[PDB]
Amino acid sequence: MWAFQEGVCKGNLLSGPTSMKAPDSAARESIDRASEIMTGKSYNAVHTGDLSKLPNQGESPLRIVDSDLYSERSCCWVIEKEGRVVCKSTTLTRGMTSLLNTTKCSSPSELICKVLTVESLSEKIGDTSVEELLSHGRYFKCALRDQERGKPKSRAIFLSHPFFRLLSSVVETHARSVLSKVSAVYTATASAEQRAMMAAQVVESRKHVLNGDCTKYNEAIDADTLLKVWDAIGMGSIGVMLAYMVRRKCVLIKDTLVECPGGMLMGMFNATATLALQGTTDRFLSFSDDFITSFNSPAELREIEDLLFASCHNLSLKKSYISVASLEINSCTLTRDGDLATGLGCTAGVPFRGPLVTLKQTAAMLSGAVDSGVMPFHSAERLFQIKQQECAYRYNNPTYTTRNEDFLPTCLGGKTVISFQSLLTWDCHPFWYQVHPDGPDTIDQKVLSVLASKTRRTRLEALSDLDPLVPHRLLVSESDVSKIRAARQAHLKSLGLEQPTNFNYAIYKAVQ
Amino acid sequence: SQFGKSFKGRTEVTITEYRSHTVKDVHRSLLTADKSLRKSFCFRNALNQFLDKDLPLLPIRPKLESRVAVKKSKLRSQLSFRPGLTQEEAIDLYNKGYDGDSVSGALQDRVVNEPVAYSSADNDKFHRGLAALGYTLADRAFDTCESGFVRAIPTTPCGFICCGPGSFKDSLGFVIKIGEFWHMYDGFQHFVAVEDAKFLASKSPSFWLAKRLAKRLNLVPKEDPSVAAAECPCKKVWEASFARAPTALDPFGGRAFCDQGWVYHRDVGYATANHISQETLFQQALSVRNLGPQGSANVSGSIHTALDRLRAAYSRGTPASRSILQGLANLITPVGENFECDLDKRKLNIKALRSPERYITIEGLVVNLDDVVRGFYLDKAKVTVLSRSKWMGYEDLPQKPPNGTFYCRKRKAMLLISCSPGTYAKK
Amino acid sequence: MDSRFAQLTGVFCDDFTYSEGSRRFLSSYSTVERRPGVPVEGDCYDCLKNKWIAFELEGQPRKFPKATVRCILNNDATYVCSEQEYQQICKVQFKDYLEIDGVVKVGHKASYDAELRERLLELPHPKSGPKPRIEWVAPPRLADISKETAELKRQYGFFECSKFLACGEECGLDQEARELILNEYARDREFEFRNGGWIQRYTVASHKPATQKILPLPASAPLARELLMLIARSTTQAGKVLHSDNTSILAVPVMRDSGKHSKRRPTASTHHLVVGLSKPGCEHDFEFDGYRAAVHVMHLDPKQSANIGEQDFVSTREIYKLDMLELPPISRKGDLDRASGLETRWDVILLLECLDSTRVSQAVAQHFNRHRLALSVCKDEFRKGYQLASEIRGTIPLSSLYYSLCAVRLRMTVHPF
RNA sequence: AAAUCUUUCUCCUGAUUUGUGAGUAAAAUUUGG
RNA sequence: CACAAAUCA
Ligand SMILES: Nc1nc2c(ncn2[C@@H]2O[C@H](COP(=O)(O)CP(=O)(O)OP(=O)(O)O)[C@@H](O)[C@H]2O)c(=O)[nH]1
Ligand SMILES: [Mg+2]
Ligand SMILES: [Zn+2]
Ligand SMILES: [Zn+2]
Ligand SMILES: [Zn+2]
Repeated sequence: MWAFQEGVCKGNLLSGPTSMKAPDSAARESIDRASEIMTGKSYNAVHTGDLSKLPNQGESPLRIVDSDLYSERSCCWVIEKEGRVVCKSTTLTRGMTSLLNTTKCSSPSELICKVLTVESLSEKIGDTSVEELLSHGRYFKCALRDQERGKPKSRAIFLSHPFFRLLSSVVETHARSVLSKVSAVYTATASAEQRAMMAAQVVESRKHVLNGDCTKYNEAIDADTLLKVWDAIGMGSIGVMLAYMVRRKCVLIKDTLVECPGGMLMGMFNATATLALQGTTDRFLSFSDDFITSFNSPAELREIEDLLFASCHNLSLKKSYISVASLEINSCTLTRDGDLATGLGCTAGVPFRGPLVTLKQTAAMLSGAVDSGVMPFHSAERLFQIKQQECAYRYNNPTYTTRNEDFLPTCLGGKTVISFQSLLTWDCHPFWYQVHPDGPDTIDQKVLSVLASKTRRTRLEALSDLDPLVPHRLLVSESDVSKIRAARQAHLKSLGLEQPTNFNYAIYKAVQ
Repeated sequence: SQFGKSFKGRTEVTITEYRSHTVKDVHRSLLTADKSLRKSFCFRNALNQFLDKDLPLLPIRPKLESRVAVKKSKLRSQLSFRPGLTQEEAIDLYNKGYDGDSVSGALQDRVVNEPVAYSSADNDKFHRGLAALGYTLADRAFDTCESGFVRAIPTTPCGFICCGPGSFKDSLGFVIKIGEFWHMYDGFQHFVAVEDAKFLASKSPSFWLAKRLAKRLNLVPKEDPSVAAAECPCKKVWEASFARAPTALDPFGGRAFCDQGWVYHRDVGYATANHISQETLFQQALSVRNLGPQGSANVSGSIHTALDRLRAAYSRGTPASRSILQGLANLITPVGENFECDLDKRKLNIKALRSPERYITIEGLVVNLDDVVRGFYLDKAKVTVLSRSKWMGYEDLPQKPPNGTFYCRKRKAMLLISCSPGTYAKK
Repeated sequence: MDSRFAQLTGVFCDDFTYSEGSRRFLSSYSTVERRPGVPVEGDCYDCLKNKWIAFELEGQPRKFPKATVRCILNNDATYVCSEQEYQQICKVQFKDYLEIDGVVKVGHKASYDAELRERLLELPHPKSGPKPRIEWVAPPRLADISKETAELKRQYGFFECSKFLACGEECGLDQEARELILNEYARDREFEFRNGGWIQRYTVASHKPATQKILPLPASAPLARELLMLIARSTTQAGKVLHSDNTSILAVPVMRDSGKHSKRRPTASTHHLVVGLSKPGCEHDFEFDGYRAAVHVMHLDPKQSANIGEQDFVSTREIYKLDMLELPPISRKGDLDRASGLETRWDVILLLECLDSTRVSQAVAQHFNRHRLALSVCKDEFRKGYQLASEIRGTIPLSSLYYSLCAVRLRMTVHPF
């Protein structure tokens, strides 16, 4: 049915594919592709452009954003027990904390300052050394990423050592800064639609448009190219160490370590890879493996191809194409006059995930669609009505509702089929506010969150409800945390108030 | 003694690390959402509790009724400038016992963009999901000349600065930089503030004009009795009459009337209409031609690089082009920061001069300063031939085409008119 | 406010008290000493004089209010401050030379920079590689898609019956007959019976893929929503016959057979053999007590079952119809048949896209969108984007890919672009 | 036996938008027409 | 700032 759409359609209606296959196969294919590229037989991994004009940021103070070094995402923690390397998947927070415990350091900034100011690679920074940190930081753990529409074979993702993440954060932030200072049209932060609008304005002066993509982007970006860019933007020891770890990276597959000297595996250096091209020419409005350059004559197209080749941005012959009446970037297609291309486009369906989550997600999708010219409002109203009927069919059983209140949805025993326009303009019973895209969390989300949290030890003393002015980089000991908690409790008691009352900006502004 | 295990080997850790360690450890199970909600009748009991206890405690939100006529247009970005709690407000809320985390999260002035393809006559801002129906954010105005103030071209001028060339009312104030001080006048109280190392030192920060100036300058209001000014022409300037340039209110909710001088309305908090648009960007630039930095238009990337490109384009060009570039530089440069918006005093940057094309993105609008210099966006349109074959569903080329794709019969080809004067300079 | 001076400030506020016990100097870098709800205007706060104190070096001014007294640390071992008492405290407390660590730049060149650069140089480097020769030609024509479909048919062929796709239509049996047929089919296949439920037992595996062929399209899929709802229900309810308004299925867990101490209860990763009924007339017919029906099985891991169940059929159909062109009739094998084609077969195709957990149809849809938008594409390379047969394995994904290609070809045939 | 290393007892990096922030105990049939 | 949902690479 996606074939017979009059306009543009990505076929996003159904959910992304799922796969329970082990990640060994995809990781092995990626490593083999990188090694083959290193031989210079299929694609190019050697940089040739002139990055001498990039500004030098080497004089900027070394500032680390601590918030980016802690998260619940998985990471590879490496242990050397008896001469053997054991790689385990642990939350990035736990990996960072274990790293800081191994080498005595209050904060990551102190750790990096100590690392940069050692007189030898064997000098101890605690129970470790810079050489050991470099050896351990090159290890990666493979995993499978699925639910990506259009990729029947789930992609391979890689978990990196905390030290690698710590070193890469600095270079990525500075590369983004250099991109802002150098790029003709900044797009490292712009969304897909903003990039599409900027491209539609930029390519207005040329007859042809080249909607292109880069193939084997991670495998074609050698450590040499990254170090070249970093030296262009003046990274010194940090860039050298990061390039050394990248060049010596090992990926743990099943129970064996595989060397992957070529490429950079993950998109940890998307900003640097983009700068590798933006630093050599200003004819491309690109970020990562997505460019929208335009041309007038075949000679300009040949020049564009040469520029792409020289910057290790191998053109994707399978996906890249040339258009004259439209232009597509980041799956957003616009006409040459800027109007959004008619058709469904990136509109996606809402799988059944709850009596009210489904309705809320449908409302959000329909609002996003109607805001643009995807479909007229009455079509969105009809679709919302149909989705409500489907939810009534699916979730109107005794295991989901024992009520008969009239105001309830037909999918929870009621008889109310709310109009989309009525819901959007806050013209519904307060029970329906949660269903609104901008309303509060639905009962289903709260229940699911409670169930997720209710699955499992020993918790640290809480440090919530802090001063909104206290910087988060300040050091707190156990006694300091206890004193802070006692002081806050005493202040609440003196005010005769229980645990701090939650603050909602919307209600406060409304009553202001 | 968990602090001795999670952080073994250390006695002090940052607040970030400690907070990140005490986070709920959610787990992913293969069960579907429906089966999880059915399990132990968890969702059934949750719904019963919500309908018995939580539902009565839900405030009744107001209905939306304001609507305006809208027309399909290009895919634009609605720029919302929703503000956050101010520093003093955050302190007050925290000391009252409110949640620290929620207050801190709300303490952030964020700029958001929403892709919307719908434009009204006054170029307003619409709610999320209701741009098709033209549900504007603005509520119906009580007094007419307030709406005149918020409107670029007032329908009925009351002869005063808010909506016409004239003096000020009792409901209008103005903040103007005199010497090394910022004088705020309202009609009753005249205050003077100074920029003291990231703070805004003033006699009484609670003054509405003082808060507005603090927000405009990105400074924290502070109390400082030892602030005074030598010469105060605020009375004479208040009693005088000024020309009202036709422009929508800046994102801060004020309009420029003189060099480093902005008029504010007590009842109007923030601008509800897109200040910068394709048809008003150049008029806005001309209006602030010689009014110093304004800081009303966010430029993508680095402001220093944008100013360097503007200066490089400023080296050559006719006087009108130089004025337009100076106005754009004033628009993009913030107020009170270490920026040299004045292009005459700006040092020429050869590195930004050698580039073949000078593009700057103002509020998502990509302007080629090289084209502006040679009189393109104001004098003559740019035509590029897309094909020699007529396409279906495209209107004929008018005699004075605006920006867009059209069909031309005299040449028998599809043209894409760009940088048309009929779109930017719509006299 | 710079953390560099934090330690320094700690030395300043060295057990200084005022008002008979209260601490005098409160460090701005200490959380416990910090006064909540007060902005920071200096490195520390003195309650006795109610003054903010900041520390600086020679020619290194700090962003602080003028009211903050600065204890300028001269290059020499001397401390100068506006207030005599603060200068005296600086001279006293700072008895041991506290050299503030200099700010570390991003471009810091460590002592090992040359060694690491040498090590990297001695490591392998890539080779240049070839410059591709790109020829821009018109997008693939109808002949190319026809060749793709013909190649798929030749390589794999077609099945005799629709297999589980046939379950999208009524089997012509009432609830009792369906339950009896399913239970007797399970019993005949020697499925283990435990706790009133069926369990499929396996011992050894051939470790080779199952036969792949294209499923011919049934006439229609009236029970698409019902079948998907049953599949969603069967995620946890396994081993017993699950009924619906017009059809029923049976999800038999597949568990290893140890022989004595064998798995009794399915776990999170136990697979399900979903068994469904359709009209007879294929090799899978099963008869019992005069009730005859074709029994079709499908092996699904938990993720496949969840993904298939969660999909919404009616909403997707309506969204597609919003801006769809007239769908043409198609034959049993997805071929344009104006005389004897059935438009309802398109619904079946949609159902197939729902059953195909690999969703290769999404890849085909993206490539066809590019094809429709494109004006010129790389020669011999853009055409090699529909050849996704190597990305998928199984009867259902193979059929889904084949019918996606058939839909593309039909679009190029009846509604040229 | 099938969508065949599975039926054996975790999913990376970055970005745009939106909503919440001291709310605490096992296991997949119990219970969806 | 942390978590959750949608989309993009
Ligand atoms: N670490 C990740 N990087 C991603 C992810 N998605 C996209 N990317 C980045 O974008 C790059 C392109 O990936 P695509 O999503 O376009 C996958 P595609 O099959 O088109 O890549 P090729 O194998 O190069 O053809 C990829 O190499 C990464 O640098 C993701 O989930 N994780
Ligand atoms: Mg692209
Ligand atoms: Zn007026
Ligand atoms: Zn004055
Ligand atoms: Zn059969």
